[PDB]
Amino acid sequence: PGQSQLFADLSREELTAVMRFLTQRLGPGLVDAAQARPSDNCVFSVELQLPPKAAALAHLDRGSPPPAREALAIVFFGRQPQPNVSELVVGPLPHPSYMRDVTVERHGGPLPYHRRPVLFQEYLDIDQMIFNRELPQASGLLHHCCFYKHRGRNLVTMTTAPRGLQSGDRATWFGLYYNISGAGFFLHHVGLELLVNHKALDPARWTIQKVFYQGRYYDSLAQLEAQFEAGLVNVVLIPDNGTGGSWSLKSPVPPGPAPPLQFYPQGPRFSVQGSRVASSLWTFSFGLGAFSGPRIFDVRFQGERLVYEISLQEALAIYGGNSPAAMTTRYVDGGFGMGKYTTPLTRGVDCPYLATYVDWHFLLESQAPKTIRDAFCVFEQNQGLPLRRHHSDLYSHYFGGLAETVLVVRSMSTLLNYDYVWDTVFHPSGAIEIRFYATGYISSAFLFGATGKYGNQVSEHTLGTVHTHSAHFKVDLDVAGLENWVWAEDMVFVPMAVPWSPEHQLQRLQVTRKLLEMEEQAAFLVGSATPRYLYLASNHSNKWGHPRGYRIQMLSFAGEPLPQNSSMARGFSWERYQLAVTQRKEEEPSSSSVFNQNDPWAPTVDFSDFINNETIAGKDLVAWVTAGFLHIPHAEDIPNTVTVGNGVGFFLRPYNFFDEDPSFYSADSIYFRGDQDAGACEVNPLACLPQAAACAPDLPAFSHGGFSH
Amino acid sequence: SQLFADLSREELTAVMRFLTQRLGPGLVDAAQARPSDNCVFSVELQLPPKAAALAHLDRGSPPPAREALAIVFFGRQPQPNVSELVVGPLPHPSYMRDVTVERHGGPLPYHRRPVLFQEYLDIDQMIFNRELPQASGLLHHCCFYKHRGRNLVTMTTAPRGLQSGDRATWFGLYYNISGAGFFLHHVGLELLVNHKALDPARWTIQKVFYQGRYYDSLAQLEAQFEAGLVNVVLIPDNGTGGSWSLKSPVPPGPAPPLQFYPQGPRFSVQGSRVASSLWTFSFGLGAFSGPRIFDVRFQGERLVYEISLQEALAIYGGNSPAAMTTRYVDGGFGMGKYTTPLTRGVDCPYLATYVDWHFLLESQAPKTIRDAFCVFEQNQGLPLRRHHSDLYSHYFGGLAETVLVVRSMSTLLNYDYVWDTVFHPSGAIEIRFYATGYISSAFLFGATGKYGNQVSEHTLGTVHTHSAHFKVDLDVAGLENWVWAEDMVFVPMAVPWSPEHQLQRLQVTRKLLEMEEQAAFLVGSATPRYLYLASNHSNKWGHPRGYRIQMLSFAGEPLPQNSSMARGFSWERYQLAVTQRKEEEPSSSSVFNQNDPWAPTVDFSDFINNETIAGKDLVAWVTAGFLHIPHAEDIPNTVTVGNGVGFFLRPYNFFDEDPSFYSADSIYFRGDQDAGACEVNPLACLPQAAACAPDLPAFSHGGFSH
Ligand SMILES: *[C@@H]1O[C@H](CO)[C@@H](O[C@@H]2O[C@H](CO)[C@@H](O[C@@H]3O[C@H](CO)[C@@H](O)[C@H](O)[C@@H]3O)[C@H](O)[C@H]2NC(C)=O)[C@H](O)[C@H]1NC(C)=O
Ligand SMILES: *[C@@H]1O[C@H](CO)[C@@H](O[C@@H]2O[C@H](CO)[C@@H](O[C@H]3O[C@H](CO)[C@@H](O)[C@H](O)[C@@H]3O)[C@H](O)[C@H]2NC(C)=O)[C@H](O)[C@H]1NC(C)=O
Ligand SMILES: CC(C)Nc1cc(=O)n(-c2ccccc2)nc1-c1nc[nH]n1
Ligand SMILES: CC(C)Nc1cc(=O)n(-c2ccccc2)nc1-c1nc[nH]n1
Ligand SMILES: *[C@@H]1O[C@H](CO)[C@@H](O)[C@H](O)[C@H]1NC(C)=O
Ligand SMILES: *[C@@H]1O[C@H](CO)[C@@H](O)[C@H](O)[C@H]1NC(C)=O
Ligand SMILES: *[C@@H]1O[C@H](CO)[C@@H](O)[C@H](O)[C@H]1NC(C)=O
Ligand SMILES: *[C@@H]1O[C@H](CO)[C@@H](O)[C@H](O)[C@H]1NC(C)=O
Ligand SMILES: *[C@@H]1O[C@H](CO)[C@@H](O)[C@H](O)[C@H]1NC(C)=O
Ligand SMILES: *[C@H]1O[C@H](CO)[C@@H](O)[C@H](O)[C@H]1NC(C)=O
Ligand SMILES: OC[C@H]1O[C@H](O)[C@@H](O)[C@@H](O)[C@@H]1O
Ligand SMILES: [Ca+2]
Ligand SMILES: [Ca+2]
Ligand SMILES: [Ca+2]
Ligand SMILES: [Ca+2]
Ligand SMILES: [Cu+2]
Ligand SMILES: [Cu+2]
Repeated sequence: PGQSQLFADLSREELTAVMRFLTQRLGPGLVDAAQARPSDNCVFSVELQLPPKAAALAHLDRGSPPPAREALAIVFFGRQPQPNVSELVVGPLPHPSYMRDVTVERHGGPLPYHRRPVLFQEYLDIDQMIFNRELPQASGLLHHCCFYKHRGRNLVTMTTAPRGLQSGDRATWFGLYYNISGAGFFLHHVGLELLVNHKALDPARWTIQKVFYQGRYYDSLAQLEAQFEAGLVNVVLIPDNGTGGSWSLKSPVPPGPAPPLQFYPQGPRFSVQGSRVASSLWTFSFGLGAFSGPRIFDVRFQGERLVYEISLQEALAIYGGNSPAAMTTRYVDGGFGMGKYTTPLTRGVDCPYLATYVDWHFLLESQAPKTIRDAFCVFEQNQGLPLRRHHSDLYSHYFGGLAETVLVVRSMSTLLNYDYVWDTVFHPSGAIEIRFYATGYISSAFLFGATGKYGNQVSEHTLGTVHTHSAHFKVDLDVAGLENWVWAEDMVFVPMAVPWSPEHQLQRLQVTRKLLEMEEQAAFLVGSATPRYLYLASNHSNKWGHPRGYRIQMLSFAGEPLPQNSSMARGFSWERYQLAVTQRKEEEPSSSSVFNQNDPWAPTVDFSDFINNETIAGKDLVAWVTAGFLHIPHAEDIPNTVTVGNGVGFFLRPYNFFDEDPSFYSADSIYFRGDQDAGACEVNPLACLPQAAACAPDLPAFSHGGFSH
Repeated sequence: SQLFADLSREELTAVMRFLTQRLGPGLVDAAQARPSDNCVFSVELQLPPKAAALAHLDRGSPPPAREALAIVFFGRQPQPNVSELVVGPLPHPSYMRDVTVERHGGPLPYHRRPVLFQEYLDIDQMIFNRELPQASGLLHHCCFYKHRGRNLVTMTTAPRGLQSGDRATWFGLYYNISGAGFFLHHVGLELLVNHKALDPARWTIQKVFYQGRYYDSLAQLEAQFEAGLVNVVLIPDNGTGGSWSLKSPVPPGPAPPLQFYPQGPRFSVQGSRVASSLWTFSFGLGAFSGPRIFDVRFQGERLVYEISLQEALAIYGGNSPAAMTTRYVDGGFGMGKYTTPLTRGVDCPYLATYVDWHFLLESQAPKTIRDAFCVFEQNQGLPLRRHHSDLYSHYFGGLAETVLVVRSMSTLLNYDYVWDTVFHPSGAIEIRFYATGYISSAFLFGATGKYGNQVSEHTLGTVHTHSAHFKVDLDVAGLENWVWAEDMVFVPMAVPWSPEHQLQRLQVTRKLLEMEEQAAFLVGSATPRYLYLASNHSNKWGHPRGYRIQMLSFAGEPLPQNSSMARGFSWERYQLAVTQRKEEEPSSSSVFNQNDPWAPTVDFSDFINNETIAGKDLVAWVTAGFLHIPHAEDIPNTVTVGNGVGFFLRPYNFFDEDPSFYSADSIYFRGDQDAGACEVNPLACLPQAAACAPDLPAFSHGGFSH
């Protein structure tokens, strides 16, 4: 009816077109982001502006004309007497002709300039101040401890956390580490940690305001030499070569027989075309925000839409430690960007070999579109489980089952050391499983002092620092329509007398159903009682009279939220909740904000604002889910944290939404009575895989979508 | 060794030969037996003692004697009992040996014995030939009564009465639906049969239930119907749509994704031993307790002596007596006994290895359940691990998780339970169970909605909980283990370099749990985030070699303690508990608890009794479950999705570095290489494609119980 693809990310043309539009009317002194100074004017990002929902649905459902495709741009305006970041909407694509400043509309005033993310340039300007005007003042020490030459670069920095202690601060603790080659630098901290202040717009004005060496705090790298020279510093010598997991990543073992391989014996059974995937049961668009990360829209099971949007909103990591970097590190990874940092998927490792892979395009900190090759994979997996089965020996004498095969969509953000895997998986039953693994390397500190309270030793000199991971997701169900209710069902035992034997007691198992009517009644804090059955449902009912529902079951071992006493906790208020449900809104598009990380004491978005007692009885509702877990690192996280058991997320499960299990109708289901031949091709499809069905494809030659330079 | 191998058909035969000659006449085949008879109910492996078995495995000592355990029904005598008799040694038994009093302290009350097949047979005779006809009038207008009730069928329930000693079972009535689930077609009528007498001929019917009303006999019921005081509605006895069928109407399409092993299978199976590059173990089936694995070693080093299923438990709500008073303890029937063939391609991957299983239960000859186990290797389409670096140095390394898997399925009335043990190459072990098959339904007579959902025409989907119990005999770096609990906390502190500013200081929190009840964790109370069994042997970085338990469970609130029945499955009240392993505490429950949980033959909470768990041979007990409120999507079956429950056993400083780092299947390259070159990267190589195909074996099926 409405056949447009209005959820798709911008093409290169589209991106270019918007850049050209902007170039022209920003004007006096627009610099390329990739070399911008603080005092420059800069285009930080250009990406899709999502359509408003009312119009989108009108188009898709009621055949109306589609809304204007627009793009949003972030502009650092540094070349003024009162710098600002600005958000600018630009359309209508593909040939734009207007531009609108929506900053004060969305934020209520101008964006203070320090909120802006640190630029690639800014990182380089810092690393010069470090390696040219600072480390030099301590070649004595460094020649001694850390194999340092002239200046040379054998070391390497890495950033942290918020940057400072107050709204307004821009001061980052940087750890120093050996530039290892072909493997992870994060394990090889050298015990040096500089607190670089960089608020000023003139990099010359940038001071170092504290030093930390191997357990001790000094006021500068001068003092540090003074003492080292004065023999007054006991210095630990940390190697820069080694062998095994803390050094390498290459398995020293030769390839053995081949892992199992999965193929689609007579062609695939889904198809991807643009941002749009379609299979016999399922239909959806998939995307990728620069900063939010992955998203799917307009999901439909057999024609019927369940969810308008499911989308990553934020990712969080909270550290402890001995040493000022980690003890103060609260990463709000959106402020770097889960899209911006998405990475190629290595065919046969990150997804099955025959997955279909799909490029992503972007214009970030640049002036022309680039592309991450193979950023998404989509594939149909045979789970090795049945979805359902029943064997009957009792009375008759039949078998009926179906092997679960499933449809997956994956992307991976790789930020610093972390490799986040994001999955969404679509089940034949009509259920949707969201999963989030964390792999890759481990951020580490130099092992020194009271360890046990702050992690485990994992390699020599190497503390695996304790941290919590948490992720937030937006789940905008539209259960059989916009207007939804949320219900809480649970159990209870009521002690009673056996009706037919009143001497005796029995414990009466009962169901309990309560209707949650206000936003607060459906806001569940971490470590609180949570209804065993929580679902959103329609006013409409199914064929047996029960409300049509989708149940949210969580899979989270959430750590313990940063205490609310912390003046920075407003910057990730969503961590306090397991689950919340809120009235959907155009002014509440996101949980978080790329600007939250560099000023969480004065948040651009405070998710707790969304919970503001309003009815959730029969409105357009959106459910916000938090998933996460505490990580105390240990030896088996070397070289990499492994995915097994680190999976975390939620199901969306149909609860009296249908009138019966859709999989009853699967083409793949199997059935035979005891009185039949089950090794008969006409009774049973599986009887005729061997002769003569399907002959295993020739494989694409391997290839890889490479690295950023 | 073939030390934990269930009994061969030849061995099983030879014990029955012995028991036969040595119990003399009369002694009847249990498939014939009446209560007053003598009877071999079951003959299965007696698992050896740990000490003597480790002796033989770790120190070339000779093997502990191989013994059977026969359960015998001694009805032909003034004082009737059940006896547990050990017989041995195998393969040619010379001795036999009553151990009943040794284990239990008395004899076994005969009313604890499982209902035989004959018993059920007889109970049906009585109902169908001498009871239902008294209401043939009502049953004609209710539900198509005929000849003589060939259109109807019964199903047992839970414990069988209201106190110790009773043997009175509520049975529902259902249409004998052809080639699909009767469980969805409760005809509205429930009978409380009393079958305690040793004379089947003395069997009363204590009570009757119809449409929300209880009578004292079928005759009193048919009376009130004839008197027009009972509104009957005619219940349809056929239909369409998987209320009535399992066969799909939609014809089969292009095939789903097939896995294969390009250069052959990478594991082997000899007898009951599975061997692979990384994992080596033995597997089997307890007739009552079900699936189990032993002597699990990772790269030669033992992690677990034994992991096994102890019990399975379903507890109901309801409008009707049969449901509202139903707590099954499915071990009472037997997960091993009721294990079913695995349908190749559906229950496991087409190219799994499927193993037969032998048993001698309620008969005098051994028989086989074909394709009862499947073992296979499975590509997860997930990386075990991976890092792609664009920062400072350009490389990629990672590895796709393939996983090794053992499975059997128990089918108990309406349920199909799936028992999965999955072996990861991180060195982790994952235990999973899945509830599928049919639900049980009650006939729907309004005032429901505290007890379930209408789920079909005339059917109530009855609320219940599921639970299962696992014994986990971790020998972390030898027998002597301790248990640690670690977790997290936030501590307000001034910021060193800026004391005016505060800061929430995140810290780990560790604690040794010396005494059994420090490590007993009840449902509803909170659990430490990290919890593992340690050796005192430390790893290279100076940390106690550990194996963490991590639980995946949504457990439903357990039957309250106040219930006189509860001691029959006291494990339900715990998520986790750790205990001194003891030869006199082999099992968490017993086959005899079902039929008398008020006088429980084994009560689990006895095992927790203020001993020390600092430095002894520990065994961990894990309870996993969920609340199940049925709904339409459970028609025809309940699906697996989201219903997995179990636990992970995870290395925690057990090794010095992740073992996967030595993987034969690992992939690595730097950007300065040609990732498409076969010898930079084994993925850029082509093994035998097309050319042509995986070669697939001819399909076949185990069959049915005949
Ligand atoms: C954040 O920074 C931007 C850019 O500096 C501010 O927007 C700019 O505002 C000036 C007037 O304040 C606009 O001037 C307009 O066009 C010409 C100059 O080109 C001028 O002579 C006219 O009087 C007219 O006002 C300028 O075009 C505009 N630039 C953009 C790109 O929108 C903005 O006001 C700052 N944000 C806040 C909240 O203060
Ligand atoms: C449960 O019932 C068991 C079988 O009825 C019973 O085992 C049998 O015990 C009797 C004596 O209690 C033994 O009979 C023996 O009696 C004469 C004495 O005049 C002996 O010289 C002979 O050895 C003769 O066989 C049976 O041998 C014995 N049978 C077996 C298979 O053990 C148990 O004792 C009863 N258990 C309890 C706890 O009461
Ligand atoms: C090539 C140059 C601009 N270096 C960097 C690139 C870069 O993407 N990051 C970065 C910053 C935050 C998260 C992930 C990566 N940091 C750095 C960085 N970090 C410390 N110094 N430089
Ligand atoms: C043909 C005869 C042997 N019938 C039965 C066999 C049987 O295995 N069961 C059974 C009882 C409980 C759990 C699983 C199966 N029940 C019955 C049974 N249940 C009610 N009537 N008969
Ligand atoms: C670190 O080493 C890599 C290759 O191993 C080299 O190409 C790169 O330029 C080095 N980077 C530094 C020292 O920042
Ligand atoms: C139910 O239907 C089957 C179909 O053959 C029949 O053989 C079986 O005996 C019937 N069961 C009963 C209890 O009548
Ligand atoms: C660990 O403690 C046990 C218990 O007595 C002892 O036998 C063993 O040798 C110990 N080993 C070490 C290294 O402490
Ligand atoms: C459980 O325990 C008490 C014991 O007094 C019993 O009377 C009742 O059924 C229950 N009540 C409470 C409050 O625990
Ligand atoms: C049980 O607890 C008591 C404390 O009264 C303690 O003294 C004793 O050692 C424990 N006894 C057992 C059963 O080991
Ligand atoms: C229930 O709610 C609204 C009014 O509050 C109504 O418009 C809607 O159509 C209703 N659905 C029903 C009665 O099924
Ligand atoms: O079967 C029982 C039988 O064997 C026993 O060993 C003997 O003691 C006999 O007295 C007896 O008749
Ligand atoms: Ca709100
Ligand atoms: Ca909604
Ligand atoms: Ca043990
Ligand atoms: Ca004990
Ligand atoms: Cu982590
Ligand atoms: Cu269930």
